[PDB]
Amino acid sequence: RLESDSYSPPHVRRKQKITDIVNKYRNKQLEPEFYTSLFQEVGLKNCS
Amino acid sequence: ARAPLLDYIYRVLHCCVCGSSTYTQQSHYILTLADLSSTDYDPFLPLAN
Repeated sequence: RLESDSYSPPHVRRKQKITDIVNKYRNKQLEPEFYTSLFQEVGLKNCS
Repeated sequence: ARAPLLDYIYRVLHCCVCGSSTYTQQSHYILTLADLSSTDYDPFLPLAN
């Protein structure tokens, strides 16, 4: 594993995956638009 | 879209905590006095100083 040049520790892989998830799935909202998200109920998105 | 009342409340609170200026979207970001007008409510009734 140490000899190869295309290898990184698994936590680096997890960090890169997390960064990719953040980039591809973050929500573009302002500060006032985010507080009101907490109060709104969840779980009925596919039902209502 | 018709934003809920709590949305406008938090917008106004954010404007208070940060500053009156630097927010000139003037469309829906801040609720204005003229928006309150309805059939039986005139927000500009005459008053005597």
